[PDB]
This record gives sequence, C-alpha cells and structure tokens, in this order.
Amino acid sequence: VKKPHRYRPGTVALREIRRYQKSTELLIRKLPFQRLVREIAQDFKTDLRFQSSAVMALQEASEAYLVALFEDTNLCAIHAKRVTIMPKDIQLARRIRGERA
Amino acid sequence: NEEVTFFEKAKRYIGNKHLYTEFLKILNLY
Amino acid sequence: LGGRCLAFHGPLMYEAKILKIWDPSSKMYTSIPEEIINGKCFFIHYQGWKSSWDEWVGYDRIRAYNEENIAMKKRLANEAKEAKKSLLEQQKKKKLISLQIPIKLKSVLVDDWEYVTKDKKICRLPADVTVEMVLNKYEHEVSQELESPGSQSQLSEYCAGLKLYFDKCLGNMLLYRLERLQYDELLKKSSKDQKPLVPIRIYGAIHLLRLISVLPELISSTTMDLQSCQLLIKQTEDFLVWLLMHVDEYFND
Amino acid sequence: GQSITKLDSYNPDTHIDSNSGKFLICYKCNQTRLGSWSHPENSRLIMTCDYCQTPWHLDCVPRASFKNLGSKWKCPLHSPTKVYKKIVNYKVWKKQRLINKNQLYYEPLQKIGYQNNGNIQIIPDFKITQIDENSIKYDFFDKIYKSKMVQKRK
Amino acid sequence: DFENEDFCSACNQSGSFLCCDTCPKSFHFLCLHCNECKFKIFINNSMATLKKIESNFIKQNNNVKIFAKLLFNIDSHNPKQFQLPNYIK
Ligand SMILES: [Zn+2]
Ligand SMILES: [Zn+2]
Repeated sequence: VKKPHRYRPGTVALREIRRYQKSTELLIRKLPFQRLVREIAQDFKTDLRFQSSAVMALQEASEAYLVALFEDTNLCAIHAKRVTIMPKDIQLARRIRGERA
Repeated sequence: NEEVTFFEKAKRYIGNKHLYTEFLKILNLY
Repeated sequence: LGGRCLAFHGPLMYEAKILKIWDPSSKMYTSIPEEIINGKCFFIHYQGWKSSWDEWVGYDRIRAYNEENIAMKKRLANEAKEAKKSLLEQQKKKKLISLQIPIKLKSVLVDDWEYVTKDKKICRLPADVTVEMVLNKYEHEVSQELESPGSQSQLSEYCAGLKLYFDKCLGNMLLYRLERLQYDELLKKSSKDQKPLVPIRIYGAIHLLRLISVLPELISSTTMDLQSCQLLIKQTEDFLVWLLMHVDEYFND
Repeated sequence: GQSITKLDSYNPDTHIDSNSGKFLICYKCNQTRLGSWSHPENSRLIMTCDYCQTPWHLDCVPRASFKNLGSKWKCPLHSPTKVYKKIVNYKVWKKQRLINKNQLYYEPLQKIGYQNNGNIQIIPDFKITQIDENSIKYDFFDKIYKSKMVQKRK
Repeated sequence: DFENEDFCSACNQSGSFLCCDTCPKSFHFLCLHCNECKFKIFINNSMATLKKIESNFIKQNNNVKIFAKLLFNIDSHNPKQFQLPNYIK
C-alpha cells in the first residue's frame, strides 16, 4: 500500500556513470590488486619485492587501460544497435586495436 | 504446608519461567 | 528488542524489525504519537523498506512473528489481489451417550409425576430440605474421610455446578404445567421484595432428581471431551447412589 | 585459539553474556568462573544450551568438549522426547511432532483425570491438551499420595 | 408475515401468550423477541463470533469449568416444559 521508490532500470546506472567520470580515485580495491600483481610476478621470478609505488603504478596503468577498453567496447556495442556490452564487443575492440590476433 | 510451599520455592530457585514450564512438563510426564 | 514482527498498515501486513521499545511507565525507550504514547508501543523498521518509513506502532498494529500471523498475512494478500481482480473485471464488464439410573428413584419420580399431573398436586412452597442443603451435606459427608485436594476440588466443582444448574434451569425445564403458577407467584414475590429468585434455597430435592434425570441430553449437547463426560457421569452415578442411601429422608411422604 | 580451539587458551574469556554484557551464570554452581589472565587455570569452561540459552559449566554437566558440530546440545533441564519404559514391556512414548498452525488446542475442564498422553501446552487427533498450572500440582499430589496409600494396601 | 403458533412453545398449551416478532413461536407470560432470537441478533448469525464468546466465557468462569457450555446453553435456549426420563422413548 505504498510501494518503495524503485528507480527505473538504467537510472542508477547513469548516475554511477556521472559519478565515476567525475572522480579520479582508483576503482579496483588495492589489496586484491596487489595480491594479483604478486601472483602474476611469481611466474617470472621468485622472492620478488615490490615498491608500493610500483604496485600503484601498475594499478593506475591497468585501470586506465581497462577504462579505455570499456569505452571502445561501449562504442562497438552501440554500433551493433545494442546498449549492453557483451564479450564479443570486447573481442572486437581488442581485435581492431591490434592487441588480440 | 510443605506441598503448598514446594512449587513456590521452585518458581524461585528455577528462576526463568520457561525452565519452570519445562519442569512442569517433566513433572506431568510423571 | 531487534526481533522480527508483523505490523499493520492498511489491510495488509509487512515484516518489520523492532528498533525501539517504549515503556510509558518509566518514560523511556530501549534501543511518539499521542494516541499510542500512553500504552506500550514500538519503533519498527520495516523489512524491505527505507529508513524513512520507520514509525512508532502500538500493540494494535503489531503481531508476533509466528506461523498464524504469516498465514493471515498471506490470506490478506490473496484477498487483496482477488479484490483488485474483481474490481478490474467489474470495470471491464461495465465498459461493454447413555446414562444408568436406579429404578427405586424411577418409581419415586413416577409417583411424583402422578401426583402433579394426575393427582393435581404440587410441591410444598419453600421446602424443609432445600437442594443447596442436600448438595452441601452430600459434599461434606462424601469426602469427610480424608484430604485429597484434587478429588475434593472435583466434588466441589460438581456441587457448585449443580447449584448453578438449579438456579439457571428451574424456571426453564424443571417445572410441570401446574408448577408454573407457583413459579409465577414466587417471582412476583421476589420482584415485590426486590430480591432475585434463587431456586436452590426454595425448591426441594425432588427437583434436583429431576435435574439429574434430564442431565444426559444436556451432557450430550456439549463440546466436552469423552473423558470429561465419563468423569462427570461417574460422579453423577455416585451422587445417585448416595441419595439413594438417603431416598427415604428426601422422598418419603 | 579459535574454533574448537576454545580449549587451548584463556583467550575466550568472552563467556560473558554478549547481549547484556553480564556474566553467563551456570545453573548448577550458580557462578561464572574466569579467573584472570594471570590465573587462567581458575577459569572453568561454560556453554549455552542450543535450545534454551541456559549457561552450563562443562564440569557441571559432565562433558569433555564443546559440541560445535553434529546436533544441537540440549540441557539436562529439558523434558524428554523418548520415554522408554520398562514394567519387559518396553513401551515407547514419543512426543507428537509439531504440527502446522491443523494444530488444535481443545480446552479442558481440568481437575484430576483428563489423561493426556504426554502432550501439553502450559497455559496461565494430535490435540495438544492445555493443562494450566494448578492441575499439575493436584495431579502430582494425588498421584504420590494415592500411590503411598496403595503401598499401604500391600 | 409468518403466523405465530397458537400453542406456547414451552408448555404446548393454548392461552394468552406473547408472540415473538422474528419467529412463529409464542410464549406464555408465565413461561418467560425470544431469548434464542435475541441471542441470534446478538451474534448476527456468525458462528465464529459464537465460538469466540464461547471461549471467552468458558475462560472467565473457571470455577464451573465442568459445565460451562451447558451454562451457555441455558442462557441461549428458550425454556421448554419438563419431561421425566425418556429412557423408554
Ligand atoms: Zn536448554
Ligand atoms: Zn557450573
């Protein structure tokens, strides 16, 4: 007899888009990314140490690359008359960029 | 005398009313 | 505090969690509209809703979180949706047991009936031995041997119930055609004296025997379990025995 | 020092009543033992019953471990469910399983008799009888007394 | 316009009687809407209300528990003439 205030799907998504394009703080949590970086590095040399600045630089580079990739992915998804990005969109973006063979 | 004091003493020593109800259930099985 | 509960809003239920419990006696809440401030009300946060809908609710609008209330909430939802569907359809349509008794007392009561209906006689006005006296003696002497609180409680309840029976059923179905005029005289005297009529202190043991005789239909017209029926039937038979031992004192003319 | 490991350190001194911050008192000794960090040997393990949150000392209800697993612990203070009886005459009594709110509670007229099987709903066809308070008193009273008179009969 | 009975429903005798306005039954002045119809209007033909009042009064009078429902029945049923034990019939 009242109904809660549910925003129509796609509204909070746009609000989040605005919020996260307005800000600059890193979006990936720091500890999980550091653990991932160390695990990946473990396959090239054992008993490696990382300067905190090194992990931060890796995180910034990775986040910037992923954001640019998602921009290209959204462009491809819109090109297909879609609104949802799908793995095929990421694959096409990477293929055109020249990253994926 | 003693009977009219036993259950009143029990309702004190056992405290919690739920424990007293379980006590009465156990008693009623007998 | 903090437990789950169901709360009223309109004709529907909503699950809620209690955040504050208000004690009007001490003027404090454990963690208000005037109409509920006097009584014990509760501040509740509804499950599935924002904090803006938190409110104080009294005992009337709240129910314990049990199976019965959940089922009643489901019934309310079902009837609400049914009503909405019915309203939509209406708009669319607009748009286009046995007892044993000794035979000596049977002869006594048959003689009584002959006296009343065929001999045109009536019981003497307030009797030298009243039913209350009879029941008091029965109770006093039946259990005088020793103290058995439970059995004595049974007997006392039986006697009190028999007294209430007399006082509720004399004017109803314990009188003959001819005794009605005497009953009318008695009630007119009571009205003039401004004293309510109490059959037990006026009518005699013969009418109590009448009551025992008519008991089985009333007992058959109850919700009492089988065991209770057996118990009071046994006690009725014991009373029959005890009064039969005293048949001459109460029924000899 | 954590888990089943509430047996390795005085670390779980938090056998204090969480909700109220008071001390969980065991029903038998009637006290809570925790000693100190400088005398952990004076602490005595305590557990709360899973059914009714009555604290018990592991040394009061003789036990060697916290359950933490398997079934829910039940005090020695609850009523039996299986009442295996020998009079061999191994006659079993089980308490009827809880029924959906089909459940019936047909009210007594009380006093002696009224033989329920064992099912009861204390009140101030699987019919949970509703025995109130004084009926139990009288029923036990006359049971033990009339049994003693029967012994006299012997 | 139901015709009221010419014999008292309590004693089955002809005479001067008061007639109930909701049933054909009529009662003598000495045998006393009837009690049954009064109780019917009170209950409004709702069995759930009947049972709820039944439980309520069974509760309040704990001293006469053994006969509570029959006490009810006295107060809800109209009087009728007394009969000796019909063990024969
Ligand atoms: Zn327990
Ligand atoms: Zn202990």
